[PDB]
Amino acid sequence: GSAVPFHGAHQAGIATPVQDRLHFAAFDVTTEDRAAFVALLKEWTAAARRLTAGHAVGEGAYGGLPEAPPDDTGEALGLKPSRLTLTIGFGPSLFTRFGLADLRPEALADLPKFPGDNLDRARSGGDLCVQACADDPQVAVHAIRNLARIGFGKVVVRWSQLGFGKTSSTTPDKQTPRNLLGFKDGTRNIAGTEKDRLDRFVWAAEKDGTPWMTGGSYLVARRIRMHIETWDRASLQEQEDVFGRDKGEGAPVGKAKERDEPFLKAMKPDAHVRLAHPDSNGGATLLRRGFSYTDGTDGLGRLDAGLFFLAYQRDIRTGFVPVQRNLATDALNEFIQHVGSAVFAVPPGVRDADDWWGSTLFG
Amino acid sequence: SAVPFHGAHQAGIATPVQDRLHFAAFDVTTEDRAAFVALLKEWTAAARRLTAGHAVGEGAYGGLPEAPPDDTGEALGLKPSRLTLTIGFGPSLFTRFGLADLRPEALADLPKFPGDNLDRARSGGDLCVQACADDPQVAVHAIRNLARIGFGKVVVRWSQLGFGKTSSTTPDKQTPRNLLGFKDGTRNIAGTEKDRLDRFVWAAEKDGTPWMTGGSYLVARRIRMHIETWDRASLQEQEDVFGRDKGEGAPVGKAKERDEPFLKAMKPDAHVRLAHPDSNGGATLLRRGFSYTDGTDGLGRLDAGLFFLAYQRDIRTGFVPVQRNLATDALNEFIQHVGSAVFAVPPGVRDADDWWGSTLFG
Ligand code: HEM
Ligand code: HEM
Repeated sequence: GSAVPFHGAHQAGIATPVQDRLHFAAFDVTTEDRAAFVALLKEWTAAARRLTAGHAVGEGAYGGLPEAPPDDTGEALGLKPSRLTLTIGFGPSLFTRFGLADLRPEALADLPKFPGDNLDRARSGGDLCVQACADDPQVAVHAIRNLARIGFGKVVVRWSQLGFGKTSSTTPDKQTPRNLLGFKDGTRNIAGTEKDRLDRFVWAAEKDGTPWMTGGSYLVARRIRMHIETWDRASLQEQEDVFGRDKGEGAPVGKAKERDEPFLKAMKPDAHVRLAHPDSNGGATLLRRGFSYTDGTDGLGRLDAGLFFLAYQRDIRTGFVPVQRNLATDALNEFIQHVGSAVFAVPPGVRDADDWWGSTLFG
Repeated sequence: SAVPFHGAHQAGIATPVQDRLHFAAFDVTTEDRAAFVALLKEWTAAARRLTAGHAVGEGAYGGLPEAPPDDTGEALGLKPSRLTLTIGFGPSLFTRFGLADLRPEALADLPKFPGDNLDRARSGGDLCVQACADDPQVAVHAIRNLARIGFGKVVVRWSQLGFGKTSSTTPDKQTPRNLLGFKDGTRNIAGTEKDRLDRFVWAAEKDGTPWMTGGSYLVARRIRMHIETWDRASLQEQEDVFGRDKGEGAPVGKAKERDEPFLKAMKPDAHVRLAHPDSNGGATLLRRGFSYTDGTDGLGRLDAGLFFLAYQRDIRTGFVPVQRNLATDALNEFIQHVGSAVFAVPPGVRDADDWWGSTLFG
């Protein structure tokens, strides 16, 4: 239930070990006052420092003036930090505001349209995002609820997503979690200890073209519905052939152990792993950081479930875009549908107690 | 680690409250009584496996390559996680299989309550399965696999994910808070309270329905919270709504959470004053609910609330009087009941040969 340090060269919640739970919110900005938006960023940063240490925001959750609404809504009283991280990103639509147009990063690329997509516009996009991850869902929900509340009048929640369980790993020494298709997801990712690979594939560098984003990263989010009925009547072999790994151990086809290296020519040519692997994509590599979701039933007698896919990369054009384009013939396509999308530029870290989210962008 | 599946009573009622919930209501599609009994047996066999952390059937892998796996595999590598699976039978079930005359009188339909705004699509159901565990993926895997075993005979009508505390980092003794920020569960019925369970929770044979002896009756209410309105209320306003203070959760005028309330010190329409047994002719409930958050609604606001569950020996003498007494509750400003269902939760699976519903079906 320990704390993850909030300050750094980088924002936490990226290279950080992946926590069990997610509460992801996309916000739209409803103020045209740049000073008022800067004030909100600083208030949010102050709140995030309290939240990530397990403390109540502002003057607390009780013991103020009886006639005042409490500054903190109280539902995380008595809980631990629970490895809460709070990661902010700026969507491309933000840059149309506050005189920011010339500061939109080129690496913050709008995605192309992909075959098969049915994107819900209402649950897509956003001027900004906050990714809350924690081992306790109440802790994550408290954090989002309180940031939204602080932002009342200046931002609104466009759309949100709860992730009930992780489907990703930045810690290859630890058990790889399974997605709702029953396969381990995150075996060949990027570990938080692999500083060279993080610098190569995840962190923006000044020389890339956008100084304010040095030490930041770029995020793609995709809400991916799973066709659970269709998958569950597939044979074991068909399932394994879809991925290129066996189900129980998660080893590449033909191999004994999960972490043995793929031999891609032994996989079907439309196997997900074969198509996704960096060696199939000119070296393109991602830090995947997604979670499973369920959002009731579909009105047709079935559970509604999926995977909320999150990828961090140094440049959207060299990371998600080439990989996803290469999945055009993926065997997995028969079992999924992308139904939500958004991109964000995730700024560098909050250096110390005097810094604030977005300071390098806004000055 | 694991909670025994077998007993005089189903687990998941009196047994310790786990951190997470996946509750599903099912509608029955078969008209064939024998086919439904066969499903109850297959479900019981699966539940035995699930509650011990094992995959259903022949497993999640290693079978014949050309066969779909019996278990969908998303709980491989996880723990039993104190999973309990509790089945219940809705009033609508009894219109099937010739059962009309074995519907319990204690399984009463709820009246319309003031301020109800019930979504019929997220209300009712022929059956329910309450999956409670500390790991939400364990719960969801159970429901998903039961639904898959059932497909052809039952469908999922509605489902609800929920959460309480996270017990790895939160003391078990500690009362959880709801999303209004108040402690919720201080004055309840405990699993240790064997006599209170017999008085207020378990159906007795003498009550009129022999098949239900050792069972209980369940009321589910999906209760939306008006978070943004609540969060604009003053601290005094919030405490006045409940009759307890927010930080300690002590009754007004008292020092400690567990100090017994003086009801007359609370406002007349305070929640605790209206809900207390002394205000309801002694009517007492076993509350077993969970918070939810589904998302954002369409207007920027938080789709959050309380999935309220109450167990009782008779709906007519438990939930109905208490909820009736909340007609004037100060809390009503901040909540709305948007879903509802009732179930008759049969007695326990006695041993390895028994099956869910055996006392009803014979
Ligand atoms: C519901 C959707 C998806 C499911 C169920 C899924 C499942 C999996 C599984 C089971 C693995 C193998 C274990 C591992 O992580 O190494 C894997 C690998 C991977 N996936 Fe996905 N995936 C999905 C979507 C995507 C998307 C949208 C992308 C990128 C656009 C992606 C990129 C990758 C990458 C890069 C690998 C590692 C390949 C390698 O280097 O060995 N996945 N996926
Ligand atoms: C969102 C809806 C609700 C919230 C936020 C809420 C909150 C609470 C809180 C904070 C308490 C005090 C602590 C405790 O003893 O548990 C309480 C007590 C109680 N509530 Fe509620 N509750 C809600 C709905 C209901 C409903 C629908 C009923 C029953 C029909 C109910 C029955 C009770 C009872 C019987 C008590 C204990 C009273 C006593 O014996 O002292 N509640 N509730």
